[PDB]
Amino acid sequence: XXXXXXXXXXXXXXXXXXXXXYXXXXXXXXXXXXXXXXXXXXXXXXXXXXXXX
Amino acid sequence: TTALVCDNGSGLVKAGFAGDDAPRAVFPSIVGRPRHQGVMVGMGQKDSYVGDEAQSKRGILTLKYPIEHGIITNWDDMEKIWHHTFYNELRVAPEEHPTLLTEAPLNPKANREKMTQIMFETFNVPAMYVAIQAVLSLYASGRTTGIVLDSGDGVTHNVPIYEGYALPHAIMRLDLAGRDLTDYLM
Ligand SMILES: Nc1ncnc2c1ncn2[C@@H]1O[C@H](COP(=O)(O)OP(=O)(O)O)[C@@H](O)[C@H]1O
Repeated sequence: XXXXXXXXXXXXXXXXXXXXXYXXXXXXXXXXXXXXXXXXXXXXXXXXXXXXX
Repeated sequence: TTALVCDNGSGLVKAGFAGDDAPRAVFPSIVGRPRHQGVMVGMGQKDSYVGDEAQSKRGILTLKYPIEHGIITNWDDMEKIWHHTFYNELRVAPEEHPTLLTEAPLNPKANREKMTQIMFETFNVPAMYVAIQAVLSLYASGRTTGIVLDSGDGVTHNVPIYEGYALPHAIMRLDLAGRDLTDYLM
């Protein structure tokens, strides 16, 4: 007859229960701006190279 | 005082006072350094390693080999080796003895000049000499004439020596030593 607390809480719950949306939103969006450095791990690489040849 | 001799015939390196029957101990002249990020923070980082210490430690170390073809490749590395050998094995100070040096014959002056320069300056040492292998080989073998073949770690030799004299024209010198053979082995 209505739109109610009962239904709104249903929607709320389902929202809370839906893992796919929130996890995808955080992980996939945050996955893209991942990386910028002249790695010191690569500093190791360079140093080794210096020692290499 | 007393008199001390370094062997720098390549391979493990031999050092001992006059009149001992055999050198106190002997070291490969490997030199080696780290290969990987040092990730035990507890560890002290030492950046260069030599001798049986390295021979144990080898795996993450990687080797440099400071003598090619009997020619000593990189001086400061040698200096590291040399310093270590004195202090760690020998417990000896450069003043303490004359010191005697052991040379491939017929090879570039530079080894002479820098070796002496360093060891008189960097070490300060009463008396210095550099001597050609075959002479020692005769003295030990005790026949005043001869011809010697000794193909060590390093460059491989023919010298006839007659009693009391050199025939430097006679002499043949070859880079065929066992290391390169071994690399053929693979
Ligand atoms: N048990 C062994 N059998 C055969 N060859 C060896 C043995 N131990 C060491 N060698 C080889 O002998 C050499 C040791 O160096 P060395 O003969 O002192 O050279 P150098 O004449 O430059 O001093 C190296 O070529 C080493 O591989």
